Amino acid sequence: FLGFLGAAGSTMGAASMTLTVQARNLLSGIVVWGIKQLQARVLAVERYLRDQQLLGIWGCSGKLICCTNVPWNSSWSNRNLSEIWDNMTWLQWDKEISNYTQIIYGLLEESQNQQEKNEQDLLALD
Amino acid sequence: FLGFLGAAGSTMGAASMTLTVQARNLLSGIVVWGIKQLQARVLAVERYLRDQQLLGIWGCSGKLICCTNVPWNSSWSNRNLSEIWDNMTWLQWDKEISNYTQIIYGLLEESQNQQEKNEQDLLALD
Amino acid sequence: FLGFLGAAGSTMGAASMTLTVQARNLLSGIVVWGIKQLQARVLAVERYLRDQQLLGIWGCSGKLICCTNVPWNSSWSNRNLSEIWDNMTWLQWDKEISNYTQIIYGLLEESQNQQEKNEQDLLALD
Amino acid sequence: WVTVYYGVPVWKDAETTLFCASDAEKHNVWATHACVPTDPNPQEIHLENVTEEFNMWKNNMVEQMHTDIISLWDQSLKPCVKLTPLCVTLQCTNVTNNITDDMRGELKNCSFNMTTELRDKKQKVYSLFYRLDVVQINEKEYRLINCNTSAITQACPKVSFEPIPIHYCAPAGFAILKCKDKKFNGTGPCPSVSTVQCTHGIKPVVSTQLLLNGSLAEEEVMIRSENITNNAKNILVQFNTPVQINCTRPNNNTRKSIRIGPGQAFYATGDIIGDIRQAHCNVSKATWNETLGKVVKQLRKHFGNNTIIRFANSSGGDLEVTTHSFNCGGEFFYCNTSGLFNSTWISNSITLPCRIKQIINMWQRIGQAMYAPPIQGVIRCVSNITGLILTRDGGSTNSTTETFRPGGGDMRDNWRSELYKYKVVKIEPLGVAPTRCKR
Amino acid sequence: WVTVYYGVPVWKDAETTLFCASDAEKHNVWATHACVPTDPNPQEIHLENVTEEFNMWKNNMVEQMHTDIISLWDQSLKPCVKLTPLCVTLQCTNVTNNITDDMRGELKNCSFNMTTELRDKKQKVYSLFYRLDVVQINEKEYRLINCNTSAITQACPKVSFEPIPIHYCAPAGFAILKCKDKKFNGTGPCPSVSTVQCTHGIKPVVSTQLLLNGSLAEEEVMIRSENITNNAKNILVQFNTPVQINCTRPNNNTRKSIRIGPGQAFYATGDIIGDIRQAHCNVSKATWNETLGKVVKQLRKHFGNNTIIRFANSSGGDLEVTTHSFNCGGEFFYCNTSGLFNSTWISNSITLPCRIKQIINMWQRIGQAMYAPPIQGVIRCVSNITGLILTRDGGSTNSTTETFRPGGGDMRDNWRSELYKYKVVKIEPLGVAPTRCKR
Amino acid sequence: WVTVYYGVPVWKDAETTLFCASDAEKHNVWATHACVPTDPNPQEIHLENVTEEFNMWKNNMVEQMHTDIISLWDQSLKPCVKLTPLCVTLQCTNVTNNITDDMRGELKNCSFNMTTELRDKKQKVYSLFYRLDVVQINEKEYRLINCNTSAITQACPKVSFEPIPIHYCAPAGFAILKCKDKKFNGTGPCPSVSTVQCTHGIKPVVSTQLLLNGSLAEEEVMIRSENITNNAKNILVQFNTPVQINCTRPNNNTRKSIRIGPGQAFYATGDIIGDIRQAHCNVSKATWNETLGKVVKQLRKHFGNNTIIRFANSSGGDLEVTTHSFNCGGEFFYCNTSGLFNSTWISNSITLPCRIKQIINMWQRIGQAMYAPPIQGVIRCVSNITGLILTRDGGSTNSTTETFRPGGGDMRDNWRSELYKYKVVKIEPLGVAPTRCKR
Amino acid sequence: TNKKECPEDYTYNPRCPQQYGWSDCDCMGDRFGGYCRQDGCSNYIHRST
Amino acid sequence: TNKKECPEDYTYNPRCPQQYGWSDCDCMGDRFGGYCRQDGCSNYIHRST
Amino acid sequence: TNKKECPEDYTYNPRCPQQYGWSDCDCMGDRFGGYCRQDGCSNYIHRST
Ligand SMILES: *[C@@H]1O[C@H](CO)[C@@H](O[C@@H]2O[C@H](CO)[C@@H](O[C@@H]3O[C@H](CO[C@H]4O[C@H](CO)[C@@H](O)[C@H](O)[C@@H]4O)[C@@H](O)[C@H](O)[C@@H]3O)[C@H](O)[C@H]2NC(C)=O)[C@H](O)[C@H]1NC(C)=O
Ligand SMILES: *[C@@H]1O[C@H](CO)[C@@H](O[C@@H]2O[C@H](CO)[C@@H](O[C@@H]3O[C@H](CO[C@H]4O[C@H](CO)[C@@H](O)[C@H](O)[C@@H]4O)[C@@H](O)[C@H](O)[C@@H]3O)[C@H](O)[C@H]2NC(C)=O)[C@H](O)[C@H]1NC(C)=O
Ligand SMILES: *[C@@H]1O[C@H](CO)[C@@H](O[C@@H]2O[C@H](CO)[C@@H](O[C@@H]3O[C@H](CO[C@H]4O[C@H](CO)[C@@H](O)[C@H](O)[C@@H]4O)[C@@H](O)[C@H](O)[C@@H]3O)[C@H](O)[C@H]2NC(C)=O)[C@H](O)[C@H]1NC(C)=O
Ligand SMILES: *[C@@H]1O[C@H](CO)[C@@H](O[C@@H]2O[C@H](CO)[C@@H](O)[C@H](O)[C@H]2NC(C)=O)[C@H](O)[C@H]1NC(C)=O
Ligand SMILES: *[C@@H]1O[C@H](CO)[C@@H](O[C@@H]2O[C@H](CO)[C@@H](O)[C@H](O)[C@H]2NC(C)=O)[C@H](O)[C@H]1NC(C)=O
Repeated sequence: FLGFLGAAGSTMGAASMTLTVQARNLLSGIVVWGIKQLQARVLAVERYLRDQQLLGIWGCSGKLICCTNVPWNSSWSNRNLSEIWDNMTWLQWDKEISNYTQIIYGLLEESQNQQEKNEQDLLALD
Repeated sequence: FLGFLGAAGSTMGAASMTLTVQARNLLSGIVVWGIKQLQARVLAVERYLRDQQLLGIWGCSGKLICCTNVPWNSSWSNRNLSEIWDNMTWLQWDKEISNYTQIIYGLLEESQNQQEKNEQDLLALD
Repeated sequence: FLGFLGAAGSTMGAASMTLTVQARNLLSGIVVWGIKQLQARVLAVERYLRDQQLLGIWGCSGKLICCTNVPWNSSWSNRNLSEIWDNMTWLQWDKEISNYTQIIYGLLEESQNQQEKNEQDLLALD
Repeated sequence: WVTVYYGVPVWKDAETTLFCASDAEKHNVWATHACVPTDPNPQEIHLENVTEEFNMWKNNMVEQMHTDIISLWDQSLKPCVKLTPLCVTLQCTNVTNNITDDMRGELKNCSFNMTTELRDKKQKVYSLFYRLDVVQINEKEYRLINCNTSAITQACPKVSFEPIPIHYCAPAGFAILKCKDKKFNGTGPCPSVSTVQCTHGIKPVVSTQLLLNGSLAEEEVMIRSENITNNAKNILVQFNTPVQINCTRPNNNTRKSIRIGPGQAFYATGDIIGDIRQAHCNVSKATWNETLGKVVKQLRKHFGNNTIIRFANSSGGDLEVTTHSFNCGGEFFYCNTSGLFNSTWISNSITLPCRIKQIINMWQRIGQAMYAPPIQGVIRCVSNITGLILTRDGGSTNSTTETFRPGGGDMRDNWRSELYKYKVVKIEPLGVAPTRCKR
Repeated sequence: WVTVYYGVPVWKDAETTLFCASDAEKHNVWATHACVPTDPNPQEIHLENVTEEFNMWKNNMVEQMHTDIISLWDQSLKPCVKLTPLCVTLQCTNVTNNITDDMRGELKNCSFNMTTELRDKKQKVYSLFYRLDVVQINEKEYRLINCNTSAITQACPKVSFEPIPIHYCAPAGFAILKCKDKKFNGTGPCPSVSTVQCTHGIKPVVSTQLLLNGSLAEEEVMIRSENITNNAKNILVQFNTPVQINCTRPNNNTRKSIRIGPGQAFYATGDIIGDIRQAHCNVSKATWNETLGKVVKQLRKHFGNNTIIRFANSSGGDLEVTTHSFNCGGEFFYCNTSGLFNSTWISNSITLPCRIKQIINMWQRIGQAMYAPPIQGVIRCVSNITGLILTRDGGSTNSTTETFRPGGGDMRDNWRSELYKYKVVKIEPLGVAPTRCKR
Repeated sequence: WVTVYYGVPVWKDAETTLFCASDAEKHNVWATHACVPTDPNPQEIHLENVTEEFNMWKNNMVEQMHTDIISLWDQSLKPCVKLTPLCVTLQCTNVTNNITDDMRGELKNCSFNMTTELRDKKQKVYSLFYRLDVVQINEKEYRLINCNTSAITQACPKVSFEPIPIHYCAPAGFAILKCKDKKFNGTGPCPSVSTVQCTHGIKPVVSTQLLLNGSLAEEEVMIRSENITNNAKNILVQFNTPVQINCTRPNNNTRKSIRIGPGQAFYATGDIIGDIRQAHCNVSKATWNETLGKVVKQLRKHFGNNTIIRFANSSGGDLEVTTHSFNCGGEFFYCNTSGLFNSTWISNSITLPCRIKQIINMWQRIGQAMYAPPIQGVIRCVSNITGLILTRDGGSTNSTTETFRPGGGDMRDNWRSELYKYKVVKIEPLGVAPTRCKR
Repeated sequence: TNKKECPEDYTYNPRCPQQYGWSDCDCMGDRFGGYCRQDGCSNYIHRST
Repeated sequence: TNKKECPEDYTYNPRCPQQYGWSDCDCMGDRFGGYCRQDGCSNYIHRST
Repeated sequence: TNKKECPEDYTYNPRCPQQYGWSDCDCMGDRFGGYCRQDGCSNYIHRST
């Protein structure tokens, strides 16, 4: 309907939250002269898989949107949720928070690790 | 035991529902002269991954059988469940319902998108 | 922190259970002269995917640790849990139980197949 | 309600690239260093309560077989020495004295002005040739017959063309289905389905007229064609019994090398020890007698139940298709099969003379003539005919008598004669079905 | 709280390898057997409420275009016959009698001592040549002019250089963005964003001075350069109107082959039927008149609003860049464009003579000279100029008058003239945002 | 109960293909345009409380090293000019006048009848050669010595053989383990485990007898062999100290090119400026003195604690292994090391003359002789011996004295001398363990 | 109007009539793989232009 | 100290002054792709050593 | 019965005794990489047929 990047101009609250993110942006993600052709296929595969492994380690596989139990750090960006979601888009958003990406990835991993650990303790004592 | 396509003649209710589908049909799915050899490996990878991404978008990853909340449309095929499952097989079945495949895939995607959306609203209000 | 195999000497109870297994051992798993370069990429992809498919068939995708309902067979190795987990490591452990790997994989598959079957019966009767 | 299922044992017709495999060295041109090991064990699974539709005339496995063979053939000459320096005027006479009449005029004794590794002096050399590779220049003076068409390369005497069987194997997601049926004749459904990872091994034997070293029919001679009334199509006849042929190259040859250049040498026929005899094949006569009768009965069943059938030898034309062609020991043989096709079957030992050539344009390509070096000693070959390539004369409505002739030319048909047992399909494991269950 | 989102329509600038595609044979050198089919339908999606920044001078699509073209060009000669045996002393005189003055001294009639497939005797042959490919040896005796620099290979007369358009396509995870803007001049943001799977097709036409067979500007002539004050940079001028040129090779040629060796033959110019005429191009005069004026108005807007502009012909130097170069029918033309650049625009039919060559060192490489075989008959070519490559004279501060000359040399600029519409980006679908939701 | 775990830091011995990397141009034959960048930072992780078993004699990293080097060597000549036209009879005499006795008979001054780009006339040229590449034809008349064995190709004077270090890197799922142990001698467990993504860089230096430009032992000279009592195996001796050698090619050469053909030229030795001197190497005498003593003490520890050890020079045979061989500046040197192995150690400056060759059959293959073009000026080389390749005489039970000689021949051992520090393993992250937990 | 087209299962092969002196042999049966045979000979599809 | 370096957008091309007899033409504009032109000529960057 | 086999770590190399005139040198040590040396010489494994 909107097309692969069609939702880009609709601000985050509509740009991805309409599941346009799944319908095309994600669906298309993995959709001797000719050496280049194998290289392209392989690299596309690798990128797809890296995204999935990250979702996997964070406990977010099988989801378009995945909430965690990690609080947002306003130190990375302090804005109201209504402006963040309704007037700003994803490209603009990344421009503002790109520098905190690695911090959050580390936090996400540790949280998931602790969550699983706690479940493991609960089973042991069940 | 039965072999990769061994269950094909057992009608759907036994042909796949015995988990023969997992045991072999799925397990085997991803199991300068030699250029062909890379091409074959790459293509096998791509097919495997396309299936997984579709299951992913439908909320059916990690399942052999996945029920959704989409009603069956009898307009695509009107038969009793007992004949569908016990006397007819999967190949015969596809011959009858192949033309509705795309309709259902679209419906599955939209339903999953709405289901996730509803969960997101529930968390926001929790 | 500890590095890719950094936790290897910490005995199983710390070697993997600290989620060192995820942080690096797993994270790194998928991280005409130059033919070798494609071969290497492809093979790495295949190994990664085989592991994921096995976790998938066992109902353990999206987990670092996955408990099942299959009892341990002491016939494969009879030790107390405290020694198994606190003084022995994973390499030593595999040396002791490698011969039972295939037995357990078959058991895991059948159990998952039955578990899903039971859920399918419950939905039918719901 | 809709339920999604994965791992469904369902498939569609498909075309993909298959793997070659052998033997679950640098010798042997047919990919023995290139193919992978075969699976050590058969993985055949019979499928009950299923049927499948096959069409050997629409198969693609044969295109790969064709492609692979031509490619391997070409690769085998890539590192080999070119014979460009050899096409010179030949000063040439007949081989004589020891010829036992039959071979008169067949062998030539020619002199050459050849290069040496030092690029200045030439050497005077001579060698022997079959007349079929030599032509008169001025209507004495002779030339290599293929000189004025295209480049000639010497095969490296490291390898041969031994037809080591190759198994074809499916990539993951693919499977090969086979009929275990006996009545199936190449098209339509067969009530027999069995799935394998790989085909059995097929020997890449290249021949005309008589299909050699292949599989046999189990119960009846099977006759297959794309269109039974189309005289522009060939006929594949699969025997249910072997017919043995004992062939020979009855000349004790001596080979010599001539240095041509810095790392190059030409392998020349030196001479013949003892006398000179014509090459030939000995076909069991009694077997041919019965075999033909069986073929005729089956032909009659398709057409001509109340008519009679005659066999005749080949038409005039290119040697490559007017005679029987085979390779053995690496040598190239041309045999006169007219002695096999000189009869009428109305219901109610055979010696075939042969010829030998050294310049072979296999697959009819330009710049790819191959020179077959001499083989020393004497060659014996034993094999069975497993089938025939036949054509039927048109130009007549007089149904009283049908006329058949041996054929061959397009190699695809020889491969088809083995490959027909198999079909390639692709598995499509993901799909849906109605249920009474909802998430 | 942190929420993780996947499938976000966000991207970064990126460099990757693109796929070539055409036509949603073994003919045509420009990958027609190698590229994949194009998508049968445009997939263009306009994106609302977005802007994007482009810089055609920093693009990498052009490097691939360059790389691909050079590679394809080289591949086309790999299987072709080398002309090494041809560089011999030529015994040579002038072509005469039928020359209509203009061509005097242009054609040579030379004799050779050539090889034959038999490596002993030689044949006495002769053929015709353009003087531009022939040089005197001793200051009669002539040689192929490129003999003393590098190897020459004959193009196989199976293929030509017809500029069949190629579409470039993104791999999954990539997309190509395009401006639909009219004011955009190659750099900076444009308020127009549209995403495609593939670019439109671009014809790989190789030329100097005049850009042929390309796209046109829609509203205004667009003039683009990397640096408007840098006289070391070229200028790309994109016309909003075509200028038609009718070119001819007015000589009814006869071609003959000379057998050289075992599978090799040289294609020689035999002779000319009828008289001999100079090659030329007919440019619409009226169109050029108006076209130039439009170009000047736009140049004035960038600089020189109150100054005047003159055009002058090229500087002394290598023919390849001092004249207009093009290929048509497979033939290589060199045309004198001075008749197009001999004026001053102060505000307030044209016949171009041409020359022909047979030895082309395309891309200036050693051991890659290509011999263009003769084409029989008479050649007509019709095409439109879609733009110009201009340079501006430096060495002066007298702003009263600016001087421009036709340029060309680095082919990258011709490709840039079409590719500038596009940018390649990589999609990065995984990211986070603050929410009020927690697991 | 069974619990499934993923990401377990466990591994098995494995064989895979490693990546080559360098320098986290078209110059340098050893893959500098082909290998990827190294990681900019060491990723070494020490593993505590673990041990591992190594066996340098069963390693596969060395096979890849071998394979890669031979392949790169061959690739470097693929685009280069063949010297086929050069093997002609040489009319040849001795170089004289300026020879300082030692070089008498070593240099030849030969005349040739060479081709020109015009394929008709020849040029009379002459050049200088080392006698080792020239042989008398008729027992004056000379030929290139390798002419009668195989083809010779000129190395392109664009590249050299400078041994730029290459790092080997694991693919994902693999890791390389290293010992940091000091007592480990190539086999068995070492109580030291450290894991890396990549090995350190190894310089692909090719030599015999003396191992040059390698790593040093830290505490003791280490002596390693597969079997200490097997006299059919070599011995690798790793010094804990360098021994410097100053080598020279003391001849101020002038090189000239001779045009051979259309894009081909031969690089010929022109002449020598000043007088003519023999090539040689200056070995520190004092260092050798002490170094040998250390080697002997360690040999004694393995065997011979109460016996004495003598060193002797090499056996008769092929120059390639009877002398010390190295390359420097691209030049090929053969040095007489007998001055280093002429002593007995009973406990209780050195000048080596050298020879030079231009035709090198590296790796002993047919059709791969390489011609090393002259290098102008004078060459100086400075490097350290890091180890030895020794063999031990058999044929005696008289334990009183053992005899050792310098060896070398199979290049695998030189690579092993560096690679031994590493092992390749494959990670198997998925497995199970007993728990008290159930789903 | 029409063209001198060969019937299905035959292609055009000028070599055969020239090499052999065969009448009414413009086209050659595809069944012989490009090789020339008298019984593989055919003329063009019999239709006027 | 300095070197005889060409100005940006020009490279060194000894062929041009030799082939053509052009004065003050050591460097050639990159804009011409390696081909020689009088207006593409330049001397070296004007600085002493 | 037996064959003229070389001992382990030696292979057969007819070049060496011919090129050098070496007695009792049929086999050559593998340790020398195919190159010929007097101390690398060996005869065949000493067993009768
Ligand atoms: C149908 O199947 C038959 C069953 O295998 C095939 O028969 C085999 O055919 C080969 C000849 O093509 C027979 O002869 C073999 O020849 C090799 C000789 O090569 C080696 O020695 C020479 C000596 O100079 C050397 O130059 C070569 O490089 C090799 O080193 C012998 O080594 C073998 O022992 C054997 O003699 C086989 O005997 C024969 N098999 C049987 C069971 O008779 C038959 O050819 C197939 N049909 C066709 C058309 O190929
Ligand atoms: C700009 O676009 C124009 C539009 O297409 C291009 O014009 C086309 O240019 C070609 C010539 O380059 C014209 O002529 C064609 O020539 C082929 C001849 O080749 C075949 O026959 C010869 C005979 O011996 C044989 O040797 C060859 O192998 C081929 O078998 C003809 O078959 C065509 O019918 C045609 O005559 C086109 O006519 C012309 N198109 C138009 C619409 O006029 C123009 O060339 C482009 N600009 C540039 C610089 O290429
Ligand atoms: C052990 O490690 C040593 C440390 O690097 C190695 O020493 C280096 O060896 C090279 C010679 O092989 C020395 O000389 C260099 O030579 C190049 C010359 O090439 C360029 O110029 C010529 C002129 O005609 C041209 O033809 C070429 O294409 C190149 O353009 C010089 O440019 C360098 O400045 C240098 O002179 C190094 O000096 C030397 N290094 C040191 C620190 O002395 C040693 O060779 C290694 N051992 C072995 C056996 O290789
Ligand atoms: C195939 O059969 C035809 C006819 O049976 C043979 O034709 C003979 O060819 C020779 C060649 O010189 C002629 O002398 C004969 O007169 C021909 N026969 C007739 C009846 O005309 C043909 O040679 C046969 N081919 C083979 C291999 O036997
Ligand atoms: C290696 O040692 C042997 C013996 O020490 C040397 O043999 C000498 O070879 C020359 C060659 O003409 C003979 O004249 C001598 O008589 C030989 N010596 C003996 C004792 O027979 C051999 O040359 C040495 N190799 C080197 C490089 O020194």
